[PDB]
This record gives sequence, structure tokens and C-alpha cells, in this order.
Amino acid sequence: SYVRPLSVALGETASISCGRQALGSRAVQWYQHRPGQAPILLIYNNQDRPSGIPERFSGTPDINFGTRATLTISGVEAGDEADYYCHMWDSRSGFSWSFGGATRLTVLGQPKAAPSVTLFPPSSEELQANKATLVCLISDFYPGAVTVAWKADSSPVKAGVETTTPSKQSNNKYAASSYLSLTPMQWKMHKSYSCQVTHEGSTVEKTVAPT
Amino acid sequence: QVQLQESGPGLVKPSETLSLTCTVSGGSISNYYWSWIRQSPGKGLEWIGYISDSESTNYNPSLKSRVIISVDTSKNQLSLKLNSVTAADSAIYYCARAQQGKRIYGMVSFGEFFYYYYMDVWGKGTTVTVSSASTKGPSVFPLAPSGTAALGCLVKDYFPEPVTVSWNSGALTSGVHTFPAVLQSSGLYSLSSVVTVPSSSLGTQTYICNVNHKPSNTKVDKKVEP
Amino acid sequence: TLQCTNVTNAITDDMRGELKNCSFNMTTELRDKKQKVYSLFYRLDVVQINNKEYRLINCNTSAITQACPKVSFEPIPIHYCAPAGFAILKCKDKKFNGTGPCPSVSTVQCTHGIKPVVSTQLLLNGSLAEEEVMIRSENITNNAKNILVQFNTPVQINCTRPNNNTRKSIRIGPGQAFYATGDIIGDIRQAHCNVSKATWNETLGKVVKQLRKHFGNNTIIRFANSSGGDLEVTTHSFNCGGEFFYCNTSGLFNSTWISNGSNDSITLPCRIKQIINMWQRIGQAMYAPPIQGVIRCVSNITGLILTRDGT
Amino acid sequence: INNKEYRLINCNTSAITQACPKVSFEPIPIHYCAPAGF
Ligand SMILES: *[C@@H]1O[C@H](CO)[C@@H](O[C@@H]2O[C@H](CO)[C@@H](O[C@@H]3O[C@H](CO[C@H]4O[C@H](CO[C@H]5O[C@H](CO)[C@@H](O)[C@H](O)[C@@H]5O[C@H]5O[C@H](CO)[C@@H](O)[C@H](O)[C@@H]5O)[C@@H](O)[C@H](O[C@H]5O[C@H](CO)[C@@H](O)[C@H](O)[C@@H]5O)[C@@H]4O)[C@@H](O)[C@H](O[C@H]4O[C@H](CO)[C@@H](O)[C@H](O)[C@@H]4O[C@H]4O[C@H](CO)[C@@H](O)[C@H](O)[C@@H]4O[C@H]4O[C@H](CO)[C@@H](O)[C@H](O)[C@@H]4O)[C@@H]3O)[C@H](O)[C@H]2NC(C)=O)[C@H](O)[C@H]1NC(C)=O
Ligand SMILES: *[C@@H]1O[C@H](CO)[C@@H](O[C@@H]2O[C@H](CO)[C@@H](O[C@@H]3O[C@H](CO)[C@@H](O)[C@H](O)[C@@H]3O)[C@H](O)[C@H]2NC(C)=O)[C@H](O)[C@H]1NC(C)=O
Ligand SMILES: *[C@@H]1O[C@H](CO)[C@@H](O[C@@H]2O[C@H](CO)[C@@H](O[C@@H]3O[C@H](CO)[C@@H](O)[C@H](O)[C@@H]3O)[C@H](O)[C@H]2NC(C)=O)[C@H](O)[C@H]1NC(C)=O
Ligand SMILES: COc1ccnc2[nH]cc(C(=O)C(=O)N3CCN(C(=O)c4ccccc4)C[C@H]3C)c12
Ligand SMILES: *[C@@H]1O[C@H](CO)[C@@H](O[C@@H]2O[C@H](CO)[C@@H](O)[C@H](O)[C@H]2NC(C)=O)[C@H](O)[C@H]1NC(C)=O
Ligand SMILES: *[C@@H]1O[C@H](CO)[C@@H](O[C@@H]2O[C@H](CO)[C@@H](O)[C@H](O)[C@H]2NC(C)=O)[C@H](O)[C@H]1NC(C)=O
Ligand SMILES: *[C@@H]1O[C@H](CO)[C@@H](O)[C@H](O)[C@H]1NC(C)=O
Ligand SMILES: *[C@@H]1O[C@H](CO)[C@@H](O)[C@H](O)[C@H]1NC(C)=O
Ligand SMILES: *[C@@H]1O[C@H](CO)[C@@H](O)[C@H](O)[C@H]1NC(C)=O
Ligand SMILES: *[C@@H]1O[C@H](CO)[C@@H](O)[C@H](O)[C@H]1NC(C)=O
Ligand SMILES: *[C@@H]1O[C@H](CO)[C@@H](O)[C@H](O)[C@H]1NC(C)=O
Ligand SMILES: *[C@@H]1O[C@H](CO)[C@@H](O)[C@H](O)[C@H]1NC(C)=O
Ligand SMILES: *[C@@H]1O[C@H](CO)[C@@H](O)[C@H](O)[C@H]1NC(C)=O
Ligand SMILES: *[C@@H]1O[C@H](CO)[C@@H](O)[C@H](O)[C@H]1NC(C)=O
Ligand SMILES: *[C@@H]1O[C@H](CO)[C@@H](O)[C@H](O)[C@H]1NC(C)=O
Repeated sequence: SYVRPLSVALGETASISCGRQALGSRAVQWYQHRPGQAPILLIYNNQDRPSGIPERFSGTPDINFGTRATLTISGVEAGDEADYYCHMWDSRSGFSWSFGGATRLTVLGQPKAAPSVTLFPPSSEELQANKATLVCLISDFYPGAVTVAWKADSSPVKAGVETTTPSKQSNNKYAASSYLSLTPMQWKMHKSYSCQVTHEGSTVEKTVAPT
Repeated sequence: QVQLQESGPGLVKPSETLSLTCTVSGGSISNYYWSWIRQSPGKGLEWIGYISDSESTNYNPSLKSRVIISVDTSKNQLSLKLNSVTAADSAIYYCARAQQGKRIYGMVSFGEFFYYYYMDVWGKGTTVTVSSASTKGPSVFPLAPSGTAALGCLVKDYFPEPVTVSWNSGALTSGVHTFPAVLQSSGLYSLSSVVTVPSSSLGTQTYICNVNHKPSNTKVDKKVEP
Repeated sequence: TLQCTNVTNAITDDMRGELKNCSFNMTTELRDKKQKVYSLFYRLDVVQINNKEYRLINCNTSAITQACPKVSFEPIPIHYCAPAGFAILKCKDKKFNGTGPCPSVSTVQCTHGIKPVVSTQLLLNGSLAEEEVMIRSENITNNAKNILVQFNTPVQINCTRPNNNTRKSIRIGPGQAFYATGDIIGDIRQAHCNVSKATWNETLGKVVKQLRKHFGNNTIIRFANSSGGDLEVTTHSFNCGGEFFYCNTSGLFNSTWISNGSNDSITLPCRIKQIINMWQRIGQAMYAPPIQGVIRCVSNITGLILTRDGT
Repeated sequence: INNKEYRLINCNTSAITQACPKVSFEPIPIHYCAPAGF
């Protein structure tokens, strides 16, 4: 389904409106979901929340008809970044098979974090297999967006390189990989190889050579 | 007290019956509702169906014509059978316990109520890929190292996702960092795990890298040393 | 010709047809230009054609005239008076049968306040006897004469149409406006009435005691529900807040009494009509306009209209 | 109506009745009188 983006500043209070408004008395469930992970039922009955969920997650009760279903997250932290689903059940419409749209919450104002570049040379076993791979591993950066540049000696290398799109680590920073594949003769016939990782305004380099 | 764990083939050929299972630990299976949910890349959470405590079934009309949910009360296992799979059927398949809620707005004598279901405890997920391409175990290579230092383990050219990696058969846990894979143009994923250990530990704390790739039943080990 | 569909609430089986969502082509303020409009209609106000086509219930028997929505259907006490040179005599006998020599008599210029309440089976908001509970027919030994009972204690009844309706005006002609039912805000529930189960059992017993004096201290008398007829007479039909309810009363007359609850109440499922027919005439029918909001009226049952079959 | 189409001014608010053309609109002096005893 489509995704509706929402942005909340770090520490503020998030007001996530439900995708479909109720025609009658309702029973709305709120789910938290970060892709690549099992969803977390935040609130089941309009305002009832299960155990293990802080009081900062709140839903609106069905007292008088007219009030919309809104999930309220107070004191928003970087961990609150996920997709939030509104499972809407009411007396007029049928059986709620669909979970609905998806509010993509992003928390603004997080501290900027600089990468941790680490470059490895081709292992001897791989070189023994008539192949060779340079792996450039970038981690612990925020905002999650980098740019990698491979250079053979000083000339730039653009063929044979694969790079991961950033992925949020468990500590709310981002990590990326980059693999340069070259023949074992290209690895020997050059003096050194470099991985230049540019993040935000700056660029950082790690170099490795066959010694 | 109650935990769920999925299990699947990882890779299934197109136009073939997919099959998954889910195991309940701590609680029983014949006294709760259970739902199957999946999530494709780019597509949201999709409710597939559910089964009752009386083992009554009900499928999403989205895929009603080709889904069969079951249950084996002998050991708290419930299964899922989706046939005629296509490329769009590949996703993470979750398994969850559904709790029935009876919302009442009028008179229960006149049926002025409706039932809603909510999943309160999920599994972890089983990745499933639909592809004519064959399986292939990975090649593992040691990334020898040089305040502290960093060594690693290179897992290249496998299919399909995923691959689990532990260090020292599970003993080494602090400072481990396994990186998301990379889909090269060849069509095979290449991974990389890296731990940051104290420099003096080089002599001679052995570092065993445990690679596992179930869709090929090809586990391997390798040691790193300067 | 009406094109109708069921309106929402995939509710209990065969209660979705009880109200319908009907669209039709209607005249406008311009005689040559049609309009497609829609209105919500109760099931009792339409009939099929045999597809999902419908027509108003009255179209083959009567003309129809909608009530001017500013006039109140709420009964106001009327006092009947006699011209000068005449007089009204009142029988002050507290155990008066309705016929025969009344020993206590007074004269009045005008009768007491009488509300023109038209109800069926159960008499609403009427006057109460002071002792016991009288029973009046002209030939009680005749089963074809209706028995008129009159309570001394008021057994209360609460009725409601919980659905929050909306009225939508529709210009069907220059100066003419048809008031349609817009939609329902909130839930779609069932209109009904409550009467305390405790009081209705006690009051239904006092009727039994006085019925005995005409049929024997030993005989067994039984209450059963209506045995057919038009809808107005097979139900406790009445008007509440502007709507015309039609309440099933099988829960009120389902009791057998021998020769010689306390917490909850009994509920009466009522249906609702808008196109109500004239009672002793044909060709004339009235459309009661839709009442907006939630409806609830509170009244007392002060009498009944029973009928014997001839145990 | 918004072309050169038109409608009578009253069509959206009122019904209309044309005066019987034989009745005179010319005011005639009226005398108001009180009943006997007034
Ligand atoms: C004529 O006669 C007629 C016949 O008598 C009569 O009809 C009656 O009409 C009234 C109103 O028109 C009807 O009243 C409604 O009743 C609903 C049901 O209420 C009962 O059930 C609930 C829930 O029960 C479950 O949970 C409790 C624990 O909480 C358990 O103990 C139960 O066993 C049960 O749980 C098990 O069972 C489930 C299935 O069976 C399982 O799924 C579950 O897992 C468990 O196994 C009880 O909580 C109620 O208790 C309350 O009332 C009693 C009196 O009965 C009091 O002691 C006390 O006040 C209790 O609080 C009750 O027993 C109500 O839910 C309904 O009210 C809701 O709906 C309306 C409109 O939809 C809302 O406007 C209103 O605000 C209510 O919404 C709240 O609750 C819902 C549901 O949880 C929430 O989703 C919502 O967000 C909102 O929550 C907020 O308020 C809550 C409290 O209000 C609070 O908890 C929240 O935290 C939040 O703040 C409505 O009142 C009545 O049913 C009719 N009668 C019959 C027989 O049907 C008519 O009126 C008469 N008069 C006339 C016609 O004039
Ligand atoms: C009774 O039936 C009529 C049809 O004759 C229903 O009217 C239609 O209702 C739908 C659903 O609300 C309307 O579509 C909606 O339009 C809005 C505004 O663009 C849009 O935001 C929604 O996503 C949806 O598409 C439709 O316009 C409307 N048509 C007319 C002519 O009114 C009516 O809802 C039914 N009422 C009940 C109580 O069942
Ligand atoms: C029997 O008599 C009682 C009272 O004599 C009637 O109750 C009356 O019912 C009407 C309509 O149901 C009430 O009018 C309403 O008032 C409320 C509040 O002001 C307003 O929101 C509504 O729009 C409407 O105007 C009236 O107040 C109420 N009177 C009393 C004293 O409660 C009852 O309807 C009678 N029963 C029958 C069958 O006629
Ligand atoms: C529908 O009636 C009419 C329609 C059109 N032109 C009419 N000209 C006189 C009418 C009578 O007065 C009448 O026949 N009526 C019916 C009974 N009635 C009620 O209030 C009532 C109706 C249904 C259920 C319970 C009570 C009093 C009155 C409205 C009459
Ligand atoms: C019936 O529905 C109407 C609207 O269809 C409700 O009217 C609203 O009442 C609230 C009062 O809290 C006002 O703030 C709104 O402005 C009103 N809206 C409109 C459109 O008038 C009315 O409250 C409902 N009645 C019941 C008993 O729920
Ligand atoms: C009908 O409704 C009336 C009022 O809605 C009920 O009378 C109320 O009874 C309670 C008893 O606890 C009193 O506290 C209130 O003061 C009463 N209200 C009025 C306006 O008198 C009555 O009980 C209801 N009866 C039934 C059978 O439903
Ligand atoms: C309305 O619902 C009833 C009950 O489900 C069904 O029998 C009937 O055919 C329906 N009518 C229309 C017009 O959908
Ligand atoms: C209104 O008339 C048209 C013909 O011009 C017809 O097709 C349509 O079905 C009519 N509308 C309804 C609700 O019957
Ligand atoms: C009018 O039509 C209804 C359809 O149910 C029918 O029962 C009734 O007898 C008809 N009335 C006349 C006078 O033919
Ligand atoms: C009504 O009561 C009077 C009391 O004297 C009695 O004479 C008369 O027969 C009674 N009529 C009926 C029909 O019971
Ligand atoms: C009353 O009816 C019975 C038969 O039903 C009859 O024999 C008797 O004469 C009637 N009484 C009067 C006063 O007409
Ligand atoms: C019937 O019983 C009552 C007592 O409840 C008594 O007063 C009356 O005389 C009795 N009548 C007959 C005919 O037995
Ligand atoms: C009277 O009760 C019987 C019992 O089922 C029912 O079949 C019949 O429809 C009822 N009549 C009325 C008018 O409610
Ligand atoms: C009246 O209610 C009884 C049960 O309460 C039901 O069997 C009967 O069918 C109802 N009458 C009508 C006309 O529906
Ligand atoms: C009738 O139409 C005229 C067009 O000029 C408009 O000004 C007027 O408000 C309308 N009347 C009503 C009651 O809508």
C-alpha cells in the first residue's frame, strides 16, 4: 500500500491520524513496524495498550461519535522511527482485512554522526582462487546517506563496485558496505587502492595496498 | 511465556506449493486464534488469514482461492500452504496469536455488536524467495586484521537471503557487526561480518567465524589470524 | 421507479433489508430537466416489482401528502365544553362500570384535559382509576365486543429510535420540497421499547383478578399475542417524537394464569413506517417527514384494548 | 443559467399564479364599520 510521511522533532509529541474514519462505533488497533522486523501491537482496544509499552503511547477512546482515531506518541525519540498502521474496525463496514496505509515517522533533530570506514584487502585464499575483492565497511553514521569512491592509485575506479543502501543499525545509526571486485592481477599491478567515503559535508579515506 | 517461531524453505520455484510452519512455546495451540501475515518489499503488511480455537478457518479474499491454513494440536504446530506462487509472493512471513475482541454498541439481544481481531504476539519471520534460480552455498574467506583492531569474515556468492553468522560458535558477542548483504549483478548475495577486539587479544585468542546458509544446508567455519 | 440497495451495516441476517437506500429520477424547479437524487426509505414503505427495483407502498391504492414539517404531532390536552343552556354531567363513582345508575354525579362546564393520543393495544398517557382496575365492555359475554381495561397504577414504558437520522430537503417543484432521509450518523441500531418486567407482571395480574369476576374464581385465563390483521392492529402502534412506531407485543401477552425478573425489563422490537394509511378510508395516505436526531419518549400505559375468543 | 438560456425569477423559491385578467387592480374606497353595540 501507499505510505504517508510524517516528521516530528526530537522530543515533541507525534499525532498520527488514522487513514480511514469510522462510520459507526469503532475498535481500532495500532501497530508499530520497522521493515525487516516483526510488528509490535501498540494499542488494541481504541485506548487499551498491552504490557511492555510505555504510557507515552496513547489512543483515543470511542466515547461520542465524531472523534477521530489518532495515535499519540509523546516525547518522541529516535527509536520511534517506524511505520505505524491503523487497523480500523467499525459497526457499519465489514471485516477489516487490510491493515490500511502506513505513516512513516521520521524524527528530526538527531545528532549528526560520522562514519567508521574500514577497508580490507583481498584474502590470500580468495587470491588463491584467482579472484580478489576489496570490502569497504561504513558504520555508525547519521544522517544515513553516504557516497563511496574507489580509486586505483590516484585514478578513479567505477567498474566492478557494488554498494549497499544504508540500513539503520540497532543503535539508530546507519551502516553501509561496498565491494570492489578486481582480478588478482589488477590487485598486484597497482600500487594502492583507496575507498573514499563522503558523508554530509566531509569525505574520509581508507587505503590498502598489497604488502 | 508464549513465543512463536516460523520455519520455511527460503526458496520455492514458481507455480509450486509454498509451505511454512510455526511452533508455539509455553502455551497450547487449540485454545487461541492464530493469523498468518506477510510483508513484501514496497508493499505494506498484508493479512493472509486466521484460524480459530475450534480450528475454523477464514481467508483474505485477496488470496482466498489458493491458501490453506491448518493446525496440528499434537505438538503446537500450525501450518500454511500457499500454492501457485509467483514472483510477487516472496516476502517475510510472520506468525501471530490473534485475540478476539467483542465490541458492543447496542443490544446484544439484537446482535448490535461486531468481532475484531488483534495479534498480540508475533514470531520473528521467515524470508521466502520465489525464483527459478537454483540455490548455492556461500564461499567464506578470512579478513585478517592488522587502541584496538578489527577482523572479519567475508561471505560471498550465495542465494537466497539470508545467512546467519556467529563468532566462536556463539561465545563472542561483544563488538560483532554483521552487515546487510549485497545483490551483485550475477544474482548472488555477498555478506560481511566484522568484530572489533582488543589488540593484545591477537596472541592467541582463536576467532572462529560460524557461517550458516540453511537453503543449501551448507554451514562452514573459518579462523582468522594475522 | 426506485432503484434501491441495502444501506450499510452487514448486520444480523435479514435485518439489513429493514432500511433501504433508494435513488430515483425526480422533477426539478424546471419542468423539463430531471435530477437523480437518493433517499433512505424504511422497508415497510416500499414493495418490489420483480431486479432491485422498488416503489412506494401507497402508489397503487392512494394519493400521498407529506405533513408540513412545522406542525407538532405532540398531543395537547383538549377540553370539551357544552353550549350555554346545556351541561356536562360527570359520574364520580370510583367503581363505575360505564353503564347504569351512577349514584354520585356532578356537573361541569367543560371536561377535563384529554390528550388526543391514538395508539393500539396499549392505551398511553391516559387517565387512571382510583380504586382497583375497571373492565368495560357493553356485552362482556359477547366475545366480539372489545374489552377496555383501565389501570389504576401507571406501568411506564420507554421507547426510542436510536439511529441519528438526517433530513435532506429535495426541490421537486417550484415551492414544493420533499424531505428525504439523508443518512445515519453513527451506528445503525434497532428501535424498541422497554417496560419494567416487574411492574408489567403485577399490573397484568390485577387485570386477571377483575377478569375473574366475569368468568369465575376457578377458570384459567390466558394472554396470547395478536391473531392477525393489518400492521397497525397487530402491534402497539403509536407516535413517538414524530415517528410512527410499530412494536411487537408478543413479549407482553405470553402468559397463562392458574386458578390461584425483579431486576431487568422486557424489550419490544418496534419497526417504523413513514407512509401511513388512513384508518377508515382508502385513497388517502400521509407521509410523515423524517425526524432528525435521536428519538426517545417516556409515557405510561394506563389501559389496554383486549379481545376474547370464546379456559 | 450560465449561453442565452433563462428561467422565470420565481422558479426556485415559489409557485406562481397569474391574476385572472378580468379583476381590476384599481383601489376602490373601503369604509370600515363597527357592529351594533360598538
Ligand atoms: C432498554 O433495555 C435495554 C436492555 O437492557 C438497554 O439496552 C442497553 O443499551 C446500552 C446503551 O444503549 C448498552 O450499553 C452498552 O454496553 C456495552 C457493553 O458493556 C458491557 O460489557 C463491557 C465489556 O465487557 C468485556 O470486558 C469486561 C472487562 O472490561 C469483562 O468483565 C467482560 O466479561 C467482557 O470481557 C470478556 O468478554 C468478551 C466477550 O464477551 C471477550 O472478548 C473478552 O476478551 C472477555 O473474555 C463491560 O465493561 C461493561 O461494564 C460496564 O457497565 C456495567 C453495567 O453493565 C457497569 O458496572 C460499569 O459502568 C462498567 O464500566 C458492560 O458489562 C458498552 O461497551 C457500551 O459502551 C461503549 O460503547 C458506547 C457506544 O458504542 C460508547 O459511547 C461508550 O463510551 C463505550 O465505549 C467505551 O468502551 C468501549 C468498549 O471497551 C471502548 O472501545 C471505547 O473506547 C470506550 O472506552 C472508554 O470507556 C470505557 C468505559 O466506558 C473504559 O473502559 C475505557 O478505558 C475508555 O475510557 C454501552 O454502554 C447495553 O449493552 C444494552 N443492553 C444489552 C442487554 O445489550 C436500553 O438501554 C434500555 N433503555 C432504553 C432503550 O431506553
Ligand atoms: C446511498 O447510496 C448513494 C448512491 O446513490 C451513496 O452516495 C455515494 O456515496 C459514496 C461513498 O461515500 C460517494 O463516494 C465518495 O465521494 C467522496 C467525495 O468525492 C470521496 O471522498 C469518497 O472517497 C467516495 O469516493 C459518492 O459520491 C456518493 N454519491 C452520491 C450521488 O451521493 C450514499 O453514500 C449511500 N448512503 C448510505 C447511507 O448508504
Ligand atoms: C406521553 O406524555 C409525555 C409527556 O406528557 C410525552 O413526552 C414528551 O415527548 C416529547 C417528544 O418525545 C418531548 O419533546 C421533546 O423534548 C426534548 C427536550 O426538550 C427535545 O429535545 C425534543 O426535540 C422534543 O421537543 C417532550 O419534552 C416530552 N415531555 C415530557 C414531559 O417528558 C410522551 O411523548 C407521551 N407519549 C406519547 C405516546 O405521546
Ligand atoms: C393516516 O391518517 C390520515 C392520513 C391522511 N389524511 C387523513 N385525514 C384524516 C386522517 C385520520 O386522522 C387518520 O386516519 N389517522 C390515522 C391514525 N392516527 C395516528 O396517529 C396513528 C397512526 C399509526 C399508528 C398509531 C397512531 C391518527 C391519524 C393520523 C388522515
Ligand atoms: C447526531 O448527528 C449530528 C450531526 O449529524 C450531531 O450534531 C453535532 O453535535 C455536536 C455536539 O457535540 C456539534 O459540535 C456538531 O457541530 C454537530 N454537527 C452537526 C453537523 O450538526 C449530533 O450531536 C448527533 N446526535 C447524537 C445524539 O449523537
Ligand atoms: C425510563 O426512563 C426513565 C428516565 O429516562 C427512568 O426513570 C429514571 O429512573 C432512575 C432510577 O434510578 C431515576 O434515578 C431517574 O430520576 C428517573 N428519571 C426520570 C426522568 O424519572 C425509568 O426507570 C425508565 N424505565 C424503563 C422501564 O426503562
Ligand atoms: C438486503 O439484505 C438481505 C439480507 O442479507 C438480502 O436478502 C437482500 O437480498 C438484500 N437486498 C438488496 C437489495 O441488496
Ligand atoms: C433516470 O433516467 C435514466 C434515463 O435517462 C435511466 O437510465 C436511469 O436509470 C434513471 N434513474 C433511476 C434511478 O432509475
Ligand atoms: C397494491 O399492491 C400491493 C403489493 O403488495 C398489494 O398487496 C395490494 O393488494 C395492492 N392494492 C390494490 C388495491 O390492488
Ligand atoms: C355494569 O355494572 C352495573 C352495575 O350495576 C351492572 O348492572 C351491569 O350489568 C354491568 N354491565 C356489564 C356489561 O357487566
Ligand atoms: C350478549 O351476547 C350473548 C351471546 O354472545 C347473547 O346471548 C346476549 O343476548 C347478549 N347480550 C345482550 C344484552 O345483547
Ligand atoms: C371469588 O373470590 C373472592 C376473594 O378473592 C370473593 O370475594 C368472591 O366472593 C368470590 N366469588 C365467587 C363467585 O366465588
Ligand atoms: C405471535 O406469536 C407466534 C409465536 O411464534 C408468532 O409466530 C406470530 O408471528 C406472532 N404474531 C405477532 C403478530 O407477533
Ligand atoms: C414478534 O416476536 C416474536 C418473538 O418475540 C416472533 O416470533 C414474531 O415473528 C414477531 N412478529 C412478527 C410479525 O415478526
Ligand atoms: C433563487 O435563485 C436566485 C438567482 O439569482 C438566487 O439569488 C436566490 O437566492 C435563489 N433562492 C433560493 C431560495 O435559493
